[PDB]
Amino acid sequence: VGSLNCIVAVSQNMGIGKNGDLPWPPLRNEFRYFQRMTTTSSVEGKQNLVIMGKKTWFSIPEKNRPLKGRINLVLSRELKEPPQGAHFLSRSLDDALKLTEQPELANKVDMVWIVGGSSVYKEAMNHPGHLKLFVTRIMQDFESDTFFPEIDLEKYKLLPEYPGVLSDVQEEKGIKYKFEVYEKND
Ligand SMILES: NC(=O)C1=CN([C@@H]2O[C@H](COP(=O)(O)OP(=O)(O)OC[C@H]3O[C@@H](n4cnc5c(N)ncnc54)[C@H](OP(=O)(O)O)[C@@H]3O)[C@@H](O)[C@H]2O)C=CC1
Ligand SMILES: CCc1nc(N)nc(N)c1C#CCc1cc(OC)cc(-c2ccncc2)c1
Repeated sequence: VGSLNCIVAVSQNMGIGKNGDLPWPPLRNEFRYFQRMTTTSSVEGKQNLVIMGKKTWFSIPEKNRPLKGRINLVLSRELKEPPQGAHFLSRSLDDALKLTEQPELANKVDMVWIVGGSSVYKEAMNHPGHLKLFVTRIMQDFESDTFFPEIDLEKYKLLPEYPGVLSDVQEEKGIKYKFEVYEKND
């Protein structure tokens, strides 16, 4: 088990979701960025683990579940078994991380990526240890019903650059955004 990372795309009004969908129209390269960041393992024979909440899970198009090339884990207290397509389910982020140490996952998992939503993000951000936040700042306001918790700038440092990540402004569909990487080690 390697790094603990969160990854999120967030609007200017701190929005991340709207009606079980993204607040903004599809941004192809933001998507490609998400896919390549979450899928790419730094170790041969190992896959990355994606941890998501139930709503995030069901917001993903059925034909794209589970997230290809990655081990999918769903967080929920109501579900009695992993949803169709998933094989792992945990009552909390802490339980999931503890699960990553058991033999069934211990030697198969490289990086751990939290991919939403709000309360998963919260729990992760407040979790102790080396944590990295990959935050796409979408430089525009969008109507949202789900929100990204504010980053404690007394715990986190904003990195000026991160390896493999471009720090310049991106633009698709008339929408400008930027890749940021925050870090804490406690
Ligand atoms: N822009 C972005 O980077 C992303 C956007 N989104 C968007 O956000 C919306 C979904 O996010 P959101 O509304 O926050 O929903 P979530 O994905 O967080 O799902 C909420 C449910 O997940 C379970 N859950 C969540 N957090 C925890 C936790 N910490 N411990 C245990 N269980 C937990 C609970 O289920 P239960 O009731 O069973 O206990 C809860 O009811 C979608 O519209 C999606 O498109 C999502 C991720 C990323
Ligand atoms: C690309 C956004 C995104 N960007 C970033 N920087 N971090 C994130 N955590 C997410 C996210 C998310 C959650 C999410 C929502 C979603 O709504 C239809 C679709 C997918 C998805 C669809 C098809 N293949 C894979 C994933 C994923």
